[PDB]
Amino acid sequence: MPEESSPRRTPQSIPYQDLPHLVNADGQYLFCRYWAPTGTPKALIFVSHGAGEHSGRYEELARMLMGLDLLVFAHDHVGHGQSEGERMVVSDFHVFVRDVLQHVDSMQKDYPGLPVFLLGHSMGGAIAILTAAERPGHFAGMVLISPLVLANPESATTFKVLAAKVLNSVLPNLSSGPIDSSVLSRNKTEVDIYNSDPLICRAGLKVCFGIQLLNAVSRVERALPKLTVPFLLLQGSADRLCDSKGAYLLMELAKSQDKTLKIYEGAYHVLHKELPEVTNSVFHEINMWVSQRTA
Ligand SMILES: O=C(c1ccco1)N1CCN([C@@H]2CC(=O)N(c3ccc(-c4ccc(F)cc4)cc3)C2)CC1
Repeated sequence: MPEESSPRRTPQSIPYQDLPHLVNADGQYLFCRYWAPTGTPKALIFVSHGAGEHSGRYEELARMLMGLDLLVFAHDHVGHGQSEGERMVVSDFHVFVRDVLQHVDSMQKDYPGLPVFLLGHSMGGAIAILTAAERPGHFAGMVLISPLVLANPESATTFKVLAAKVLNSVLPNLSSGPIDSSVLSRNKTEVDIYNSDPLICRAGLKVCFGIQLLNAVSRVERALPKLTVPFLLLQGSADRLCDSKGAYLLMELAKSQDKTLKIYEGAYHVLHKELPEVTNSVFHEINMWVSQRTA
C-alpha cells in the first residue's frame, strides 16, 4: 500500500497544512494572510511587500484597512518569508505579477461583485503597477508607498556593472552588498526591529535577482503610458533606493484621471516605518484616500 509523503513545510519547518496558503502555477506554496471585517466588506485590497521582506511587516497598515471594512489579503512572494523558493531568486519578475493575479482571481471568486485595490511598497509597488497595467480597468485603485519606478542612479550603475559579468559569463554565486537598512528609515527603532526579524533576508542581492529588478524598472517604464487605475503615490524626498524622480515620472506619464502625489520632505525610503510624524501621516492619508473611494 502506497503512503502519502511527509507534509510540505515552510523554509522555517511549519507544515503548510497548518497555515493559510496557495499553490502557484509552478507548484510552489505561498504563505497567505487575511484580515477580514466582522460585517460584509466594502472592497478587497491586496498588500504587496518588497524585496527581502514579507507580508507580516504590514500588520498595522492591514489592521487599519480592515477597520475601514475592507477585506485585506496578502501572500509572501516566491523566495520570501514563509513561502517556498530559493531565497531572493525569481526565474522572471513576471512570476510575482502572475502570483498576485492568481490570488486576486481566487479571492474575487469567493467574494464576487467587490471592487479590488492594490497596495505596494518599493519592489511590491513595481509589482502593483505591473499587475494593474496587465488588467486595465479591473482594479478600483492602487496605493503606492515609494514604488520602484526609477532606481537610485548609484545602485542602478552598480547592478548594470555586475550584470555585465553574469549576462556574458557563467557566475552563479555573484552578488552585491546587502540591503543597508540604516539609510532606509530615520526611525532607529524601526531599523532595529527590521534587523531583528528572522523572516527578513539579510544576504547580499544576487546579481540574477538584481537583473530581475532592473527588468522590473524597464517594464514599469513601458507600463506607465498604459496606466489608467486611480492611485495615491507617497514618496520621501531623501529616498536612497527608489529615486524620488521616479515618483514625479509616474505622475507625469500615467494616463490615470485620478492621481495624487504626497512628498514627505526629508523622509527616507520606508515611509510606513519612518518617524512617527511621517508614519502617522502615511496611515491617515491612505485611510482618507481609500475611505473616499469605498462605500
Ligand atoms: O521595513 C523596512 C525597514 C524598516 C527600517 C529600515 O528598513 N524595509 C527595508 C527596505 N525594504 C525595501 C523593499 C524593497 O523592494 N527593497 C529594494 C528595492 C529596490 C532595490 C534595488 C536595488 C538595486 C537596483 F539596481 C534596483 C533596485 C533593492 C531593494 C528594499 C522594505 C522593508
